[PDB]
Amino acid sequence: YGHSHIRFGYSYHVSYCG
Amino acid sequence: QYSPNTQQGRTSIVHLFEWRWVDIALECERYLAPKGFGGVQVSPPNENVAIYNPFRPWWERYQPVSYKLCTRSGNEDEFRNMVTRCNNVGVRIYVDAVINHMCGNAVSAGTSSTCGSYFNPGSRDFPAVPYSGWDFNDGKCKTGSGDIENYNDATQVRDCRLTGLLDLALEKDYVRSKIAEYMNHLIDIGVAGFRLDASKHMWPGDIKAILDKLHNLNSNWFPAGSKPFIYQEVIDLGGEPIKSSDYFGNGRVTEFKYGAKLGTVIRKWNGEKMSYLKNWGEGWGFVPSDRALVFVDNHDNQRGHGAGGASILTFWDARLYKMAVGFMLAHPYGFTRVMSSYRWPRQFQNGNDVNDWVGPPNNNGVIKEVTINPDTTCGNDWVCEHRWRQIRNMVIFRNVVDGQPFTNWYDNGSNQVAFGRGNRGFIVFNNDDWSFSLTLQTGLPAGTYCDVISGDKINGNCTGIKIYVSDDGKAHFSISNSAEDPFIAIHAESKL
Ligand SMILES: [Ca+2]
Ligand SMILES: [Cl-]
Repeated sequence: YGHSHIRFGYSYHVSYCG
Repeated sequence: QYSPNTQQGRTSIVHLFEWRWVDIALECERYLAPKGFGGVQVSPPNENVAIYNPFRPWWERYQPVSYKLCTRSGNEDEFRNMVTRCNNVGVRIYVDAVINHMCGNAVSAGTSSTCGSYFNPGSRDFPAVPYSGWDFNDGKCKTGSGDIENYNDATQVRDCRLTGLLDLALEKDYVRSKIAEYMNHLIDIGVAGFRLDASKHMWPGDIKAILDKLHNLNSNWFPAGSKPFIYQEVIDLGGEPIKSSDYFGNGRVTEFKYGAKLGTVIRKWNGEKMSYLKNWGEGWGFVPSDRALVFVDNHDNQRGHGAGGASILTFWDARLYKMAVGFMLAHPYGFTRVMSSYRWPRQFQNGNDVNDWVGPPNNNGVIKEVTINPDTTCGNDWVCEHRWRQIRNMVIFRNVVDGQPFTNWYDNGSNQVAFGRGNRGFIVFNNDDWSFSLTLQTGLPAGTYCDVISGDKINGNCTGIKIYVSDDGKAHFSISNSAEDPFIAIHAESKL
């Protein structure tokens, strides 16, 4: 949700944003 | 909750990130105890989801299945054995307590967990705890997606799903008791305290309510009436409604400003210079020293997208990293935690590492043993920054200079700075692109001091640089900007 507060690293975030 | 409960004269803990319990126990005996380390922060010891897409990521351990002490790091016997052996040699154990959430809501139901416990995120069913739908915040969370969307709403940060992780209802006595039952089980085994994971996502009152259920520490290793050391993970760089001071009543807080600012200063980004570190501490707008858990990097932000972003120094920047850790360990502010990491195939595309999910070194998902090389470094892709001579000796430096005031500061108005710790230690830094050749007041007794950064004191002689302090306390320091480590640290126990 956005890119402001990333947690668990980039790769986790990208799969979470999808 | 503010005292680390370490043995007298041991002033730092090390994060043995994803280490196996037996490796930690051996590490306590063979290294951490003789080298003066105060304690160890362990990866979450409770059962978590086994995630195979991607293949066993490090962050699978922040998605609890139950409170069984059963992980890729070992079973309850191995954990109990690690805690016993470490306490017996004077090194404490601090548990990463993942108490804000269970696993993600969209995780497939089944037994794909580290102890094979059944769990059904879809139905909010974790029978191994047991938890049900009554024990989660589905009702209380007011957001459209059920997840945390707006960080400027402190209620939603607390009551909604952190990146979709099922958010427990910590206002309910039943949920507080199961967590406290789990934490008290670890206290009875002998742990000295806890890192409270995602404390920003729990209400301070809920934390207090849980902590009030906790026992005193095990009286075999701790004095009667000892309380568990509590440091709460709260990411607060300012400008958000949630303030890390809101948690001061429960214990210490992680000061993420520490590593963020220190990294920018040492990278010389944004016009920052080391000479600005003269008032380091509360002066920089940090939490009170007695409330601060400090560190250069942590397990999360060392991958580049945590609190502090690209400014965080890691083992990947080994030369600059050693200087930041040395300064942290030399400066009296806060309780210092040293990071100990593992290697992973960092692969950048557009400044983003697509492999930052990779878990510890493994053989088909089984975490590799930590092997020790004859030069005391680690094999099997374990970095062991805590075993680096430059860092380990500074851990000892902090023990030697414990309680001594920050004094005798010097700077050149750029990046060549130095300071002392009472009459027990002195440290000199050269982060400018030219040589540092100067005579400085060290405040130390006259003598020949081994530089613990370039070498060691072994059999009444130094293996590295030697510093000669005169009767006036003055000593000449000569540090090339091409030096392997452009900083020198001497203390009372490095005097010949
Ligand atoms: Ca929460
Ligand atoms: Cl942390």
